Amino acid sequence: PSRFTKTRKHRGHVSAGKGRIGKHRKHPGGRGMAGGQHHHRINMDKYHPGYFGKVGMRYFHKQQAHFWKPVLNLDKLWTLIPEDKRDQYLKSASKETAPVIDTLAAGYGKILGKGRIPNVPVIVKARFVSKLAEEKIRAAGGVVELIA
Amino acid sequence: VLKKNPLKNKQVLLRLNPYAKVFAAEKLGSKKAEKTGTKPAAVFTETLKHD
Amino acid sequence: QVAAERAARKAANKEKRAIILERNAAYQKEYETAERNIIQAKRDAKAAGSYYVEAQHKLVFVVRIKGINKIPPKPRKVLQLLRLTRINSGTFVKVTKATLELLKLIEPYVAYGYPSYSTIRQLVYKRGFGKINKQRVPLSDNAIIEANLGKYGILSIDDLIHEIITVGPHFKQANNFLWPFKLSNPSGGWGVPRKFKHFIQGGSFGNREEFINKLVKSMN
Amino acid sequence: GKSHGYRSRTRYMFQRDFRKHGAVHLSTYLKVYKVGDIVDIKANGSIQKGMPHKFYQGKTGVVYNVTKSSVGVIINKMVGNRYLEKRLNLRVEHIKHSKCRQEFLERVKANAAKRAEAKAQGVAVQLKRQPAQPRESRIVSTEGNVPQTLAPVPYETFI
Amino acid sequence: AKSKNHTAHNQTRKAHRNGIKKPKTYKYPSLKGVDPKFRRNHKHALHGTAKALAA
Amino acid sequence: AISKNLPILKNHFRKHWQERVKVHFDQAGKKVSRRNARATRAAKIAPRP
Amino acid sequence: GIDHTSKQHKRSGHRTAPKSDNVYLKLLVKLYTFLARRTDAPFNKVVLKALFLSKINRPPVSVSRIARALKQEGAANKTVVVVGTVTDDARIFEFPKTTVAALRFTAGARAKIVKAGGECITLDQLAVRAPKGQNTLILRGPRNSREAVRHFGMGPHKGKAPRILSTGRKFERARGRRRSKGFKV
RNA sequence: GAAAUUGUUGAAAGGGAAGGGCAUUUGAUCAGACA
RNA sequence: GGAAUACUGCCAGCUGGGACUGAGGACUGCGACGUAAGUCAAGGAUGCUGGCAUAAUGGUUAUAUGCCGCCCGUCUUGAAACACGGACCAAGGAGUCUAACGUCUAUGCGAGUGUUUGGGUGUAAAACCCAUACGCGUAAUGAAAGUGAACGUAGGUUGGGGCCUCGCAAGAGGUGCACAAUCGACCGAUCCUGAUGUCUUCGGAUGGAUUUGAGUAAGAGCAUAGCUGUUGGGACCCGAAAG
RNA sequence: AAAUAUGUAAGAAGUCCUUGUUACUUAAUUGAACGUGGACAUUUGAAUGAAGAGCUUUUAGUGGGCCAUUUUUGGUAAGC
RNA sequence: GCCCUGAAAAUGGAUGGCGCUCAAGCGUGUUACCUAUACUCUACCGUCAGGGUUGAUAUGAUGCCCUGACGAGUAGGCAGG
Ligand SMILES: [Cl-]
Ligand SMILES: [Cl-]
Ligand SMILES: [Cl-]
Ligand SMILES: [Cl-]
Ligand SMILES: [Mg+2]
Ligand SMILES: [Mg+2]
Ligand SMILES: [Mg+2]
Ligand SMILES: [Mg+2]
Ligand SMILES: [Mg+2]
Ligand SMILES: [Mg+2]
Ligand SMILES: [Mg+2]
Ligand SMILES: [Mg+2]
Ligand SMILES: [Mg+2]
Ligand SMILES: [Mg+2]
Ligand SMILES: [Mg+2]
Ligand SMILES: [Mg+2]
Ligand SMILES: [Mg+2]
Ligand SMILES: [Mg+2]
Ligand SMILES: [Mg+2]
Ligand SMILES: [Mg+2]
Ligand SMILES: [Mg+2]
Ligand SMILES: [Mg+2]
Ligand SMILES: [Mg+2]
Ligand SMILES: [Mg+2]
Ligand SMILES: [Mg+2]
Ligand SMILES: [Mg+2]
Repeated sequence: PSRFTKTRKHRGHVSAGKGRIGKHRKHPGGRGMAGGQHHHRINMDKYHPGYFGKVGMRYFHKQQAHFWKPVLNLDKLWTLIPEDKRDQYLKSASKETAPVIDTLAAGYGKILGKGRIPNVPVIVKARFVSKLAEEKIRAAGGVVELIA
Repeated sequence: VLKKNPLKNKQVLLRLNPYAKVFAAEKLGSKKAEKTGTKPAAVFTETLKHD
Repeated sequence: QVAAERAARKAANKEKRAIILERNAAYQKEYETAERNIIQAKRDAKAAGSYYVEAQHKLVFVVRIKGINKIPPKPRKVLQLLRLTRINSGTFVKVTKATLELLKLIEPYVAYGYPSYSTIRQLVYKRGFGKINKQRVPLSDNAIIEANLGKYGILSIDDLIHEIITVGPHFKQANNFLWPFKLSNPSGGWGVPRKFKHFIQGGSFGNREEFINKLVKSMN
Repeated sequence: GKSHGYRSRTRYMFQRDFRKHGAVHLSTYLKVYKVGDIVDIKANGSIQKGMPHKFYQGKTGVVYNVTKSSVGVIINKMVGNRYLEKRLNLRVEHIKHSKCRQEFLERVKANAAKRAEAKAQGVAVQLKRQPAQPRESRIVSTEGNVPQTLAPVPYETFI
Repeated sequence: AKSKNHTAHNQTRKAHRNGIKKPKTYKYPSLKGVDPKFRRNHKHALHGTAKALAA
Repeated sequence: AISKNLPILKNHFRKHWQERVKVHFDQAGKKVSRRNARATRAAKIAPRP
Repeated sequence: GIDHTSKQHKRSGHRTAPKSDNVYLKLLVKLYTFLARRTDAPFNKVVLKALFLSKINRPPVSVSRIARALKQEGAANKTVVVVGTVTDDARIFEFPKTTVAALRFTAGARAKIVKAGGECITLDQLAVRAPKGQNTLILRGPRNSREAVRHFGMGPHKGKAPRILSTGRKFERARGRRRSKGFKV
């Protein structure tokens, strides 16, 4: 609101907080990003290194949909199973009754292995998987089924 | 609530320093000194009056 | 609890006053014997044709006589370290090599000398305040002294005076407990037309030795 | 224009002492420096390698690294309103052991010996240094030492 | 129109308002710039003594 | 016009943008119109879905 | 005239009251103001100051962090005290049977603690049980993990994140970040 | 039916400006307790 | 030879005159004088008496007297200036709103968060209700192909609030979150090493390197609101010679 | 070869005794670095002081100066 | 040493003025006395700091109360109105 601003407090003080010597002029120093290499170089070299120049190779007509691949770590693998069914699967760790998890149906592309899963067999279906993620899954008695 | 100066307010002078009663009663502020009779040596007097 | 605890408290107060009474009597004879011994020592040396050289003074009292404007940084720091932050403030200083050099740096801003027993007693009685929990508390009772300096064996205002004039093992604690003294201008004036010369040259600053007693008493 | 080269204004600072030119005596190379030692910096003009900059002349630091013919020294440098840590690679010709603590280590050894010695006899071992104290009272005799009177002398030219 | 060129007036007073900070000392200073051959062996020395106390 | 540690901004307002500002004050009004149009079309056309 | 050695009329710089206008929070402050004055227990003073802290200074404490603290030797039967929010953590599969006192519990955090047989209590209930803070563990969340911290102290050779909107190949990876383009930082 | 500005009446001061601050005399005028 | 006095210093020695002040508002403290009961100058004034009760005191106002007082605003090292604006009065008259953001703070929920593009509904631009997506966050690192975060109680050492045990206390021991310094481990890049196997050129195990990253190491964010600051906009208000 | 200014030190992150690790180093358990365990408390290592110390984020104005003592350059000198 | 010569500028003119001659001048010494928004003590206002007090049946725990210290200010910042 206007009644809480410092403009109200500056009423009657001549300079309105802008100073008598320097004053409040229109555009001292240029507009926008002017003088980035001449009189604003120091503020660009620090706080913004890498601004000037080009590095990589171009890519004409890039479609982001080609690079869609959300990642899911093993420490959150069991969150895909609904809570009302997690408890019975944890206590009944056995073959011929391993739960099947469709990571693609949950909106994930690749399975990464970061955390630790319980020693319970599980059938994991995914498009991609890291080397470490598969090893931990098989160490618990599970298997990875590649899908498309 | 009000600082009262001892050595002018006698009651405050007695609150602190209970020995103040004994000091006044025996006139220890005017104690006479024992009389001695030592005399300076001749070398001291001659040096003092020497030019 | 209407008469049992109160009677015990009164009995304890009686014991405390008896201890103070005996200590003050012992202090009185200690001062008297020392003064007479020094006087007799001078007479004995003169009688034997020798000269008795008195021991150098171990205590000084420093009074700031200059305002707070236009002070060079090094002397300004020394005055702050001696707790002399305003004109006519005074503190006691123990005399060593490390403190004599401090006084030399602040000569044109202070007047100091060798205080006597009478000057010390009057300063503490009239303008003695204690620093308790970062506050300036008047020394109107012996209990507040004992509650803050009792661990050093000081439990009365006379014990505090004794620790000052005779520079004891706990001089640093006893002296720092005392708030810097707030004195006024001398009642009969400074005795000189211009203060800011040395005492030798007819001014006011520097070391005036025993003459500090006359100056302080007029300012007290 | 002005000149601010690396060895600017070092005309007298890096000179050899009088009648002390030539080769370096071998005791400089036989000394042993360890990490944590306190050393002081004084450049030698005849050794142009591993030479400190003129600012660090007369400064004292602590060794942090040891190499083949050089050591690493840490120096606190005041820049603006704060001190910054500086690390120097100096050949051994430009440094020597600082004696600012060799006389302090002996006091540490003396304190322990005095503390243990008085442990069996007396409390208050009194192992703190004290500043010079005012002189005590004394008696001066005039036997064979009668005071001699002096007076100011009149003015003379004797030129 | 000529102007002032240089002066250090008032600069020390500005430095003493909050500055002149004595550098803080940490136990275990960083080993940056120490001889790499020493650091390789000291790493192995630290690893070995870890097993001695752990076992 | 560059100072302090701030992100680089790319606000595209160097044309006569104020002449082409569209504020949807009629959001509630258009919802009423659409509901009226659906109601009148359903009655008009047929018992068709 | 006085030659001041320090600035005059300087405020302490510490919060003496909550900034918020929550009526129930002020009631907790009133309760622990009384306790801190008349119990000489260091626990009460710590809790009272923690109630004044702002949101960034009271990070959430997850149940996994609570479980790890209870694995300390001799701390299995202590009451975990969090002056702030306790969040849920699904990365852990086993939870003990402790007692947790906190300002707020998320729906997931409360369910997990109750499922394991524990109880969730408020800070005023804790005062009745432990007026002097007997058998209490105070847990605080991480402050430097906040996303705003990684931009503090930006500068050459500092290794801090830059304040930038779009991240990619063409955004601040040129001259100043590699030796092939001028110089590297 | 305000101000600048103006007339009449009444009071006051005025030896090359007028106006102001602190204090009191003089003139005019006025509230508060009569418990 | 025996005194006095001067000078200087001390007294918890006595005593006369004058001025300013009376803060506090049951009791509580420390003392003093007393055989006691009590009293007191002892943690801040009471006692007695007179005149008047109204313009008498006092307030306001005009005037007189003593002393003092240069014209404001502005730029400036420096303004009463022989520097600039201002003859007078009334009304009007200058940091605003918007898009995208930094820090901080309050609120809701929280590994999630955001109902309002739209649909339902309605006492009809309000309020109330809702699906699917999408944005940001939950993974980084390389120019890229690509690969992708536990040797271990998610490590060791030092300092750490609080808690636990002993103890009258002081202290000692145990556990130590946040945070600080440091040594390691893990993931990507770079430079090396090149096993079992081979569409004999593929494959890249294992072990390293004063190299490098806006990383991991029991998540903190998303949304709304406010002061201050930033940029584009007429952009605090008025002003060019031009094109 | 001064005077004035100027670097460092005056302890627990200290000292001492015993003996563990390593791919470094040594003719060599020689040394180096980092540790296990033991012994010495605050007259625990000079003085004085310390409106407590340490730390972080963010942003205003300013970036025409001038004068005095002392040191000092150009200039006959200057309110240069 | 003091005094004098050396010693000439333009409106009328300034030890601040009057005036002052064993000074009311110059050098030096000893006392008394005068007065700053400075110093000392007290009251009141505000600010900051450290503390006391939730017990109902009487009202503000942002309340009430105890203790100590402090107070100049352009550009500028913040707070209460
Ligand atoms: Cl304001
Ligand atoms: Cl001055
Ligand atoms: Cl200057
Ligand atoms: Cl890559
Ligand atoms: Mg202003
Ligand atoms: Mg202006
Ligand atoms: Mg150029
Ligand atoms: Mg007088
Ligand atoms: Mg004078
Ligand atoms: Mg060369
Ligand atoms: Mg300039
Ligand atoms: Mg009309
Ligand atoms: Mg009119
Ligand atoms: Mg009157
Ligand atoms: Mg005048
Ligand atoms: Mg000018
Ligand atoms: Mg002006
Ligand atoms: Mg102009
Ligand atoms: Mg004009
Ligand atoms: Mg108007
Ligand atoms: Mg125009
Ligand atoms: Mg053109
Ligand atoms: Mg300018
Ligand atoms: Mg004379
Ligand atoms: Mg005054
Ligand atoms: Mg002020």
